[PDB]
Amino acid sequence: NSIIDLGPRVQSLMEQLATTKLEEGVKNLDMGSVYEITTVMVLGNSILGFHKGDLVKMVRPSVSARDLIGVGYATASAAVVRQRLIEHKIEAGAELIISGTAGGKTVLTNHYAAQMCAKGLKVAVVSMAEAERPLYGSVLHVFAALHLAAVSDVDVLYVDSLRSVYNELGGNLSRQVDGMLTALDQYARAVNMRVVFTLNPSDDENVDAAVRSVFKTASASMHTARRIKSFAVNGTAFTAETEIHLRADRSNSANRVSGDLVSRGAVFNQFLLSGQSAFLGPNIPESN
Amino acid sequence: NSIIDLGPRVQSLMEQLATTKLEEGVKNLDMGSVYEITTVMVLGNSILGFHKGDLVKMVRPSVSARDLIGVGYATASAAVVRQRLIEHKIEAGAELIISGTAGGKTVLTNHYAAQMCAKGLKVAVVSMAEAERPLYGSVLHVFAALHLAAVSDVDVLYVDSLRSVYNELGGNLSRQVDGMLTALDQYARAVNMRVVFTLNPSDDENVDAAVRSVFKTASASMHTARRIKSFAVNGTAFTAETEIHLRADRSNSANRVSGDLVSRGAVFNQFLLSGQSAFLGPNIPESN
Amino acid sequence: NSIIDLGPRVQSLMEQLATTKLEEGVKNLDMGSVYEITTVMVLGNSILGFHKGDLVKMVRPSVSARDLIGVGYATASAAVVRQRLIEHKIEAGAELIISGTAGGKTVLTNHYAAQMCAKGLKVAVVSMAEAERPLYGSVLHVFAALHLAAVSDVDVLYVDSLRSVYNELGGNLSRQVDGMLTALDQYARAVNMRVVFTLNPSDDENVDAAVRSVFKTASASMHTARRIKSFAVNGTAFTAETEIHLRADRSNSANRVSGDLVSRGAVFNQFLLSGQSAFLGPNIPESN
Amino acid sequence: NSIIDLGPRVQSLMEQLATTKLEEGVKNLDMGSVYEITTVMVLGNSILGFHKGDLVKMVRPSVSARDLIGVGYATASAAVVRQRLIEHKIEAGAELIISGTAGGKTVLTNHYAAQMCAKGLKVAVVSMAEAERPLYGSVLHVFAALHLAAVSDVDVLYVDSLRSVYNELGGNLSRQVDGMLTALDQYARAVNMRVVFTLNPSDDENVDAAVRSVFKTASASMHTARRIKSFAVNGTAFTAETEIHLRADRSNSANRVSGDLVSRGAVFNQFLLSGQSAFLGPNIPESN
Amino acid sequence: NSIIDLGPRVQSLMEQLATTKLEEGVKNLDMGSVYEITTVMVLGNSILGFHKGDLVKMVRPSVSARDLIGVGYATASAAVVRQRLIEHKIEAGAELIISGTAGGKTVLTNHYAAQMCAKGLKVAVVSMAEAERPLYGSVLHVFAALHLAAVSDVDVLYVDSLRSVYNELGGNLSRQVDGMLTALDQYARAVNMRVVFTLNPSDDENVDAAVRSVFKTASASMHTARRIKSFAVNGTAFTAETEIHLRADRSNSANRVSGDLVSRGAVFNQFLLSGQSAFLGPNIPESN
Amino acid sequence: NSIIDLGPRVQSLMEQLATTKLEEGVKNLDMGSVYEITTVMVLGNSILGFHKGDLVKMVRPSVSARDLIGVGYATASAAVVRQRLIEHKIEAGAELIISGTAGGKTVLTNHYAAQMCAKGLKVAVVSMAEAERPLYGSVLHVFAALHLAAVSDVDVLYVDSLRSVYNELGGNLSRQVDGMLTALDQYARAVNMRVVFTLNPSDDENVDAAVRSVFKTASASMHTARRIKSFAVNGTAFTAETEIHLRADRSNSANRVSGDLVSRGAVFNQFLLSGQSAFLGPNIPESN
Repeated sequence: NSIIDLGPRVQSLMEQLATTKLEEGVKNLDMGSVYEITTVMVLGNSILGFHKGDLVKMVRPSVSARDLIGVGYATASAAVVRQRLIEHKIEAGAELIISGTAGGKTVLTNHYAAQMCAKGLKVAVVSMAEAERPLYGSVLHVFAALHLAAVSDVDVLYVDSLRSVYNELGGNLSRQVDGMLTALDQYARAVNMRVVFTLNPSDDENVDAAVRSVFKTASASMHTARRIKSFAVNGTAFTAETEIHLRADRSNSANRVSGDLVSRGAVFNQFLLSGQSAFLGPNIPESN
Repeated sequence: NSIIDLGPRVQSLMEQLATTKLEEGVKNLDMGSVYEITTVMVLGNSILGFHKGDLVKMVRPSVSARDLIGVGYATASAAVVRQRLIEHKIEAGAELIISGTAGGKTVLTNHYAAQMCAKGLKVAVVSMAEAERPLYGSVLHVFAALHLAAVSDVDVLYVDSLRSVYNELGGNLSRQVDGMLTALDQYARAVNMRVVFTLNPSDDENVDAAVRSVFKTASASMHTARRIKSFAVNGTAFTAETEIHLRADRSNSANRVSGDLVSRGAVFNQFLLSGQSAFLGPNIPESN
Repeated sequence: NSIIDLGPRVQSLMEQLATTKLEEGVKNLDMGSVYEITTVMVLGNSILGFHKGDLVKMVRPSVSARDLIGVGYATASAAVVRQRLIEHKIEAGAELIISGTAGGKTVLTNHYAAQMCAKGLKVAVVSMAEAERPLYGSVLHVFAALHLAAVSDVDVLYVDSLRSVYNELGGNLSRQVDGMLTALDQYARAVNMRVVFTLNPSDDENVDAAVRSVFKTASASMHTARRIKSFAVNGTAFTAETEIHLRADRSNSANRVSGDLVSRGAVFNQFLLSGQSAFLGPNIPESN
Repeated sequence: NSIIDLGPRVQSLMEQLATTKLEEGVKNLDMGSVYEITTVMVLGNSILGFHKGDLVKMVRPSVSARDLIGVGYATASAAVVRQRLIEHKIEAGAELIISGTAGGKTVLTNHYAAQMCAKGLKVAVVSMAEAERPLYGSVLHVFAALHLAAVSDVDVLYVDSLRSVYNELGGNLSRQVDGMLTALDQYARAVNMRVVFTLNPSDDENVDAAVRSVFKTASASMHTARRIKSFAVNGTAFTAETEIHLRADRSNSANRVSGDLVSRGAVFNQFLLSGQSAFLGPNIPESN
Repeated sequence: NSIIDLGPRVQSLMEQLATTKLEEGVKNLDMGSVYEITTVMVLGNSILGFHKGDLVKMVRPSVSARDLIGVGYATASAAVVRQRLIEHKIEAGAELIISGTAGGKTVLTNHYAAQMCAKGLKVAVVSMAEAERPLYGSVLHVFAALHLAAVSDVDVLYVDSLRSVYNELGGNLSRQVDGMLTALDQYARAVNMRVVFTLNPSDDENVDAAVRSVFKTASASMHTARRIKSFAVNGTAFTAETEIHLRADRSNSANRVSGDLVSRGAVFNQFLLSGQSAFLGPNIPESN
Repeated sequence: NSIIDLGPRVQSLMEQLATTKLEEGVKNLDMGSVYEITTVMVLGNSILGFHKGDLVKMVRPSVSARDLIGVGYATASAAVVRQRLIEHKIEAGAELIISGTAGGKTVLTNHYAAQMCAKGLKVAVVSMAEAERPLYGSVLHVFAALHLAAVSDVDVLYVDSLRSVYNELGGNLSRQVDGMLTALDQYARAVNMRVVFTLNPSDDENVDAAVRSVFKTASASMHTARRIKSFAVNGTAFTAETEIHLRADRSNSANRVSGDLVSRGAVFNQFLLSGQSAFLGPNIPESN
């Protein structure tokens, strides 16, 4: 039992979405058949629906997706059960590991992932919107990874990081940030998955002021809000002081955490050779 | 007799509006046949009309809906009578429960709803634009809920909250806020319903300064304006000092309030499998 | 002899303009046959012409209506005579009743209207852009009301208020405000009607500074400029100190005013049931 | 011999431009046959050409009119001679009568016009962008008046005022103002006409600071720049201290000026009754 | 031997570009056959190519011209030789005569032009973006003049001024200014011409601060950068202190300069009479 | 063995991309057959794919390229080996030579290139976004040069400079800068090439503050980050103090560096003569 990296699976899915008319849909996919989940997300004014491993199709409704459905949700029939989450008494929902100038956001994610993997849980980690990682970390990349994990036999998913999503919703210039964090927790509950998100507002002017106000938001919207107060590396080993919030505890708690340093094109080429290249027409490409 | 939650009914209606050409209309609906009401709202420059349980259709007039009709209204023939509102001497119109840093906006809404339900009134509550709630809380979601309650046997409707509507009209950067609050009260009178709205400008920079100026606006535009001055939780029990305005009293009144803590996908999947996906054409999707 | 309320007549006209292609025009109307007046207004870059009770049609000229015609005017053939205005020696033109923090804008309008009605004049009052009033108060709603009164046997028209028109032209962030106030006075003279407009820049940051600069503008552009300096309610009775300007008096005059408190869907449903719904095509809906 | 008012002639020409496809052109006009002049102006990215009394046609070039031709010019073949300007030794070119808080811009224009009319010159005056005047005063209205006077037997033209043109080019928030003032002087020379323009930046925040910088600009770009320093009315009579610049005098001169107070729909209706109403198509209406 | 003025030749070329579909091209031109040069410039996202006297055609590539080609260049086959530039040892490249509050930009240009004309060089001068001059001075007007001189027997070209080009690239609110100045020098070298440009940031808020930073930019990008430090007129005669930079001299040098005051529609009418007027279609007119 | 300049090869490729419909693609190219690499980049919402010497084709996906793929990557099958990089123990990846007010960015690039060329490596240098250089330096020009070097027998590529790319992503007004620097390093690793980038934020207001924050970013995202602290020229010879970062060294190191001063249209004309000119249609030209 080891941690599965969804990054390449998300990358190759983005390669397939770039080569076809999404209104017609991308059929004969193999995203996962373990759970019968349907992810519905907003891409600007368009809706992009991920059918449970069958298909991914886009719709352009007469009215904006922002008014109609907001951010995005997950629907499942008949049901979704994560037997191992019950076994290990791990509640479904979203967690936010947030750090400022102290850093150690990625280190702690790797620590908690390997720890969860050791306990017998099926752990998945997606790398995005950070240095040395190929995924740009867009809202589409988060929902693609979320769906890929949801429909598959994944119990705990680690999304590192939401840096691009935060910037995309103009978090560096917030209602939109709240709606996103609520939707991500709502999603994790509906899919009955434990999703652990990470964020460092390093693109923001006042990094630490953004950390406290985002942590206060995360505390209300998400199941767990974890703030890295301090972080120090000692060769292989690390140690970090953490502030943790669990809804609905009106009391916050300090939580020390230490351990060892745990470390983590065929589709497009095929298109280029065959002219199958205007599949948008009069509608401008949408972006969330 | 218990409180009915309109949230899922609004959610499934949004699912049907996202899957069809609204110019043609969404027919064979079952919104309600108790009252013969027609809701007419603005979505950008478009008009979205809710026929009384028959149908929901959109029009794209030659001139903007903003100039033509402004926000939105309700028309009814022949008449609308809420016998229980006369019985319990409850005047039709809109109420605004507004709070700042003190909070307790949701708690008081739940308190007043259960209290109204106990008196024998048909109470409906719609959850939106807040943490742990699926509805994003758009203007469309407010008018959808308003119509669903209007055409049904609902005497008192609780809309918690207008946080997204407030942000949508740029209340965080107001004439547009005034027009909305007036239209909502005008609607509640035309439909002969008691609609109780809630707001907390928590996305605003100066929260308490926004509370006083919105409360002053609400006092003129709506039947009742309720400002939560203070709020404290004592285990199960709560207590709050409230400032209340009733038009046209040139005198405001303090009003103490205490009690116990009262607590509150098939359509889209069917579309994804069948290519029925450009139903907008040359006109850009509208948003209010 | 009593005051006629044009509000519902304007509302039902807006209902007819929302349901048809205005390029083709709205025929078989009954706006009024007393005077042969034609109202020509600008809606963005489009021109909306009101024929004298026959018809209302829109044109989309090759060049902007803003360059071509500016705001709006009235043309009449052969002539327009208001016999009662001569009888009571009331000059045709526009008047602006403006107030700040003192208020009493609506009270004085009701006072002057009932007073004019008592003298034997045919008085019409249109309610817009204010609390408890259905009309949103757009530029289209002002010109609709102006034309409806113009073609009918109306001698004095009271437009309360221009709050939305002021905001529409960005008066809260002015050349556009000047052009509007001049056009409204020019209109009232061309139609040979006494139109009394009201304004309170309550949406403006510095309300009283806006009052003095708008009153100075009104003094030059309009026949009468009335500034409510003070206002106090004494049960039924009211009293207000007023500053009045008449062009071209280089001297202003104080004017005390006291008295008693005087108080003031079938078309759309028919459309919804019959698919007659894209009547704009490639041209975006215009807004002034 | 009296002063001719071009205002109504400009108004009725705007009525004809609003009712036809300008790409096809407005033929069988009678603007004037005295001189063989062609006015070429910019309306956004479009070019609107006035043939010498024959015709007015619009072109939509592949590239913007702003890059291609800038503001506007006049071309004439074979030649244009104003015999009376030689007789009375009046140089062709543009003059700018500018005033601030002192006012008396209109009074002096009326004084100089009647004075020029007395000397035997053919004087024309166009009223625009000011109170009690129907013309909105757009760039199109200036060039329409300029052409109508140019092709006719007019020696001196008074354009009161350029207030709207100044606001249109964003003079109240300048290169665009310079280009306009240079083009207007260049035009008057090419047409061999004496055009006297007037301006009061009363819509500007700091009125007097705008007066000095616009007067400094006018001094370089135009033949004569006249700044009204002071102005006072004494019943019928007036007196004003004036600063005058003539290029290329490196010395300015004071110039006292006193005297008496000198004072100054069928086409559209025909269209409304006959559906001749989309004549723009895919190109958005242009505005300068 | 005298100085040739390209202004009218540029003006009549702009008249031909405004009357045809540039995608088809403007054929049978007589721009010059002395040198086989092709000017390629950017007009927004479009590319406007000037073939060497044959033709001027525009292309609308799938991707923006800004990404593809940046500003503009010149290509020549087989070769371009200016025998007189070798004779008089004048290096090919661009020169920038820049002045602030001191002025004398035009005077020095006229002085250096007549001086170059006296030495036996073929001198051309184009007048633009300044008072008493018909050309508006756009980027298109600069490249039109550059090409007309390039293909003709011109050794030294004087472009007075780049005031409009500077404003066009938002120099008054810079990377875009740098790219333009580099492209103009690159052009002059490729065409083997001596082009002398002039600029006065008189539309800028802080004129002299803009002079020093533009002179520092010009020093790196162009062959010669000439800053007019002081300037004084003494009747006919003038004198000016100048700072001069030649790349790559670390050291700047002062350079005194004195002397005498040297002083400097058929196509469109033909179109108006013949309907040949939509030649753009769905693509919006481009502007640089 | 000498340094190859890719500038003209990039220039002639841009000439071919400007003359055809990129949706159809540009076939029969000879970019390089040494390595089987495919470059995939984003141009606004469009994707521009460079097949390994065969072809360059553009796609316009239903959803934005920014959400789908972010910046750009390289895919290669079966494999890419740079035997000389192993021989000389030079790791594949991106390097950033950054300087502020000290300069000497170009001098050091020329020094390191000639040094690498002496060691036996195949060195390529592309000149862009700087004075005396024809390439404007856009994102397209960087990826064009990157691909041309990648598919060819190039071991070390010097891109001088990223000044335009930095401005293009709004670095002078950052998440977008981070994503670009990460993608460029990711690219260099995937292609197994040593790419050395250069930057001087000379268009930025505070040049040196931008240098420290970009160097801190480069330190995390790229293999090597080189900051020029000081630089002085002594005739032929130069000397510079440098701060160098190698990931993942938590210690920075000073590094002195001295040496001698080392110094560095047919396709378009063919198009102009033959009308092959609307190849975009309804989709607006994209720009990154």
